[PDB]
Amino acid sequence: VVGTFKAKDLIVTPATILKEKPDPNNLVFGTVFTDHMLTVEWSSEFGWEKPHIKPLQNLSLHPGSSALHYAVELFEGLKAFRGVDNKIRLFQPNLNMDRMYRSAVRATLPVFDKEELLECIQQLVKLDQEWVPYSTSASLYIRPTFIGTEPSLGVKKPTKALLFVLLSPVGPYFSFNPVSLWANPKYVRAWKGGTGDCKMGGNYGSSLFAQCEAVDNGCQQVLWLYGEDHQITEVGTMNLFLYWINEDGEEELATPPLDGIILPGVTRRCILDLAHQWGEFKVSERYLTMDDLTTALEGNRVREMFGSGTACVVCPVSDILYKGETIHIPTMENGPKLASRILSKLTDIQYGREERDWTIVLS
Amino acid sequence: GTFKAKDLIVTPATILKEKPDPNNLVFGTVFTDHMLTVEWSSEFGWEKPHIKPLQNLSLHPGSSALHYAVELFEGLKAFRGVDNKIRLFQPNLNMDRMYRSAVRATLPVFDKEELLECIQQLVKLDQEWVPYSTSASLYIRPTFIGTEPSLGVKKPTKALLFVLLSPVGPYFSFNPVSLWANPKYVRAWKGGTGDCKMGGNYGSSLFAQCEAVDNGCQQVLWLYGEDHQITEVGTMNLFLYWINEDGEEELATPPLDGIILPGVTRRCILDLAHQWGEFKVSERYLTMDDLTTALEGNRVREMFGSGTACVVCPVSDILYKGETIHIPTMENGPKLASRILSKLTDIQYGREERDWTIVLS
Ligand SMILES: Cc1ccccc1Oc1cc(-n2c(=O)cc(S(=O)(=O)c3ccccc3)[nH]c2=O)c(F)cc1C#N
Ligand SMILES: Cc1ccccc1Oc1cc(-n2c(=O)cc(S(=O)(=O)c3ccccc3)[nH]c2=O)c(F)cc1C#N
Ligand SMILES: *Cc1c(COP(=O)(O)O)cnc(C)c1O
Ligand SMILES: *Cc1c(COP(=O)(O)O)cnc(C)c1O
Ligand SMILES: [Mg+2]
Repeated sequence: VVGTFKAKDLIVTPATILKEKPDPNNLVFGTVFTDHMLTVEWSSEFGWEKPHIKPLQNLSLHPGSSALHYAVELFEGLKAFRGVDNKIRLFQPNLNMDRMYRSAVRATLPVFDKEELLECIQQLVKLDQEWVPYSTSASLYIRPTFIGTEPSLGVKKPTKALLFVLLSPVGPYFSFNPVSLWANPKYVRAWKGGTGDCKMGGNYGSSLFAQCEAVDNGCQQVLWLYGEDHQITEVGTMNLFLYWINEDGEEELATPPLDGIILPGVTRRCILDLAHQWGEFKVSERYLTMDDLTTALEGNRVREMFGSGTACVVCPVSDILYKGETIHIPTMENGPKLASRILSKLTDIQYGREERDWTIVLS
Repeated sequence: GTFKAKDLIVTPATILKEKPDPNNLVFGTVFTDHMLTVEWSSEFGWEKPHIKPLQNLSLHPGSSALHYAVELFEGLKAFRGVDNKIRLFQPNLNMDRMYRSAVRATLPVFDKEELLECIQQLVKLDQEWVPYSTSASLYIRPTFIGTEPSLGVKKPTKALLFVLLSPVGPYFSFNPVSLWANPKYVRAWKGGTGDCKMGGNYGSSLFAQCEAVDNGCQQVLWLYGEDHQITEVGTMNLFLYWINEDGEEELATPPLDGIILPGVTRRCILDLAHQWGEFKVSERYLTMDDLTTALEGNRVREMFGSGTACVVCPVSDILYKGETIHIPTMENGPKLASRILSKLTDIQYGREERDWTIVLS
C-alpha cells in the first residue's frame, strides 16, 4: 500500500554514547563505522514502513532470508567531502540513486523514491557530520545496501526487504602507491546476458577466489579478462583506463565500452566528460586486448594505465602478472601526468576548490 | 581444522510449534523447532556446534554475506520410510559439493563427516517433523555465510554455518512444467561459479524467473552461446530422452564443462541409466535446433528436469521466439520419467534396500 517511504516521516533515535573518531591517517577502508545508520523495512502486504535513523546495531534477520541463500542483494558506494570552505558536499549522488534503482529492478527488490532516499542519506550524514574528516585527502564513505529478508526458501521475488545505509570514514587510499594486477583468464567476472553492469552482491561473491589468488601472488587487484582474445575489462573493483599512442599513432585515452560486462562507474563517466572537455587527445570507448597492450609496450606506445572508482578516484597500475611473467607498465615513469591532472581536477571539485554542477552542499 | 559432533551443545526448546498437515505444505515456508549453528573465526578457528531453538541471526550490517554474496547452500531430504525408519539419501554427495562450494567461495573448510553427524543429530531431535506421508519429506538447508564486519573485498575472517529444517509436500504447492526460453539472459559462463551452489548464481537469475511466471511458465530454460545450448531446467538439471541423429535411442544431458550444476539427482539418474544398459547414455551438447529438428522428425520421447525438490519434473512446452513448442513427454507415458521416479522414491521411502540411503543416527 505505501508505495514509497518519505524523508518527512524520518524517526530519529540518537545514540546515548558517541564513539571516539579515528585518526584520518591510520584508517583501514570499511572497518570503522559512525554512530548512526538508516534502516527502512518493506513488505508486499503493507509496503514501505517509515524510515529510521538510529544507533548502528546488528540486523535481526530470519535465517531463511533470501539475501543469505540466493544473494537477493545490491549496494552502492558514494562519498561526502569536507570542503576547504568547511562545507560538506556530496558528489554526483543522483547518479548513485539512478544506478541503485536500476539495480533494484534487475534484482526484483522493491522500487523506492530516489529523491526521498537521497534526502534520508543527507539527514544521516548531517547527524553524523563530525565523522566527515577534517582532511583534504580523507572522506566519509556512504554504503547504501538493499537485502531480501523474506523468511522462505522459495526462489521468487522477495515479499520482505530491508534498505539500510552505513557510513565509514576512509583515508586517501585503502590501507600514488601503484597497484600490481593478477591476470588469469581461467576466471571471468561477468558475461553478456549477466548482471555485471549492476552493483548486485552476487557479482562479487563469485569474484572472491580470483582476488584471494591475486593477494597470494602479491597483487592488490584482478585484471578481469573476457573472451578468446583476452579483452581487458576492469581493474578489479574499478573501471580500466589506458593512456597510449594507439594503432594509428594518435594519442588516446581508451576505456572499454558499456556492452553489458562493465559496471558503468560514476568516476569513469566524470573522467570521459573531463577528457572530452579538454580536447587534447582522442577519447575512445573501445575494446582493448592483452595483445594490444603487449604490442604497445614493445613499441614504447603506453604512457599510463589506471583504475577509476569512488574508493580510489585514480589508481595507477605499475605491473601485470600474466602467463607466469611480470609485465611492467610505465605509468609512474610518465608522471603520471594525466592520472595526476585527473586526480587534481576531481579533488578540486570534491573539496569545493571550484564550483561544479557535480557537487551539492549538504542540507 | 573442524568442529566436532562429539562437542555438540544441545539447548532444547521448551515451547514446541504445532506440526502442519502433510497435504497442505508450501515448500520452504514452515520451519521446525531447532536449528544447527557453528561459528568460525580466522583467529581461533571453529567454535563448538550448537543445536538450539530456531531464532533470527544477529549479523553486523557490514557482513560480507549481505554486500558481496559471500555465501553458499545445500539441499537434501529426510524421508520417513514405509517401515517408519527415517532415511537420508546420498547425503555424502551433498557434503562433497558443500566442501567444494566453500573452497570456491573462500569460506573455511570443515570435516564432511562431522557436519553430516551434526545434521543427523538435528534431524533426530526434530524427527517428529519428518512427515507421516509417503509423498512428503523434511527439506534440509545447510547454509554458510561470511559475517566479517568489514566492507573490505577479501577472504572472510568470520563465518557462520547453520542448518534449517522445513517439512515439504509432494512437488512445491505429474503436473508438467512450461519453460520460458529467452537467450538475452545467461545463467552461468565458463570461468564463473555456475558449477557450485553459491548464492550469487541465483540472485542474478530472479529477473528471468519473474518474467517466466508472468508468461505462465514455472521455470526458465537456460540457453548458452551462439548455438542456444539448452543447459538447465531452471533450478534443475536437463534430461532429453530421444532418438538421436544416428537413429539410436539415447538419454542425453549436458556435460559438466563448468556451466552445469552437478546434481545429486542427475548423478543417480546417469548411474541407473548406465546400470540398466537398455539405451545409449550421452553427456553431450543439446541445442534448440537439435531439439526442433528432432520434434519435426517425431524423434523426441521425453524431456524432464531433475532436482532434490521435484526428483523428476516432466516438461510439456517451451516458449521460444514467440512460439509455444510442444514437447510430447506426457503423450509418451512418460515411461522413463515414471520408471526413474518409481525407483528413486522406492529407495527414499525404504521400499527397497540401497547403498544410497542411511537410516538415521
Ligand atoms: C508454486 C509452483 C507450482 C508449480 C511448480 C513450481 C512452483 O514454484 C516454483 C518453485 C521453484 N523452486 C523453489 O522455490 C525452490 C527450489 S530449491 O530450494 O529446491 C532450489 C533453490 C536453488 C537452486 C536449486 C534448488 N527449487 C525450485 O524450483 C522455482 F524455482 C520456481 C517456481 C515457480 N513458478
Ligand atoms: C590492503 C590494500 C593495499 C593496497 C591496495 C589495496 C588494498 O586493499 C584492497 C581493497 C579492495 N577494495 C575493497 O576492499 C573495497 C572496495 S569498495 O568497497 O569501494 C567496492 C567493493 C565492490 C565493488 C566496488 C567497490 N574496493 C576495493 O578495491 C580490494 F578489492 C582489494 C584490495 C587488496 N589487496
Ligand atoms: C563500483 C564499481 C566500479 C566503479 O564505480 P564508481 O561509481 O566509479 O565508484 C567499477 N567496476 C566495478 C566492477 C564496480 O563494482
Ligand atoms: C541444486 C541444483 C540442481 C540439482 O541439484 P540436486 O543435487 O539434484 O538437488 C540443478 N541445477 C541447479 C542450477 C541447482 O542449483
Ligand atoms: Mg517523490
